[PDB]
Amino acid sequence: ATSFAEYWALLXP
Amino acid sequence: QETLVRPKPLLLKLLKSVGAQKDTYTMKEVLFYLGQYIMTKRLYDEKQQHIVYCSNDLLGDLFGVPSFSVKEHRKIYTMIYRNLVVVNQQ
Repeated sequence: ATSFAEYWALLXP
Repeated sequence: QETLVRPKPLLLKLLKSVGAQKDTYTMKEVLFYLGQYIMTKRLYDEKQQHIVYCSNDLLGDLFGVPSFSVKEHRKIYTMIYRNLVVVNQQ
């Protein structure tokens, strides 16, 4: 695998 | 996350360092720019990409930790909010 971008998007956009 | 927000100087310059203009952002915008900062500075681990390194980066001074995981959502929001001022407005 999961990109950092994808992890970060899950925080809330 | 429409929380109207004005970063403290150190977060603010952190955001401006990757091109943010204003003194006054929604929480959404802050999150967009913060994720960008982390990618632009190459702070994320290459293999375990939820890991972020903060040592001898500005980000370490704001957050007061040498590393963290993006999966720690509450901790992340805590470390953000306390570099942040919530306006009396929408």
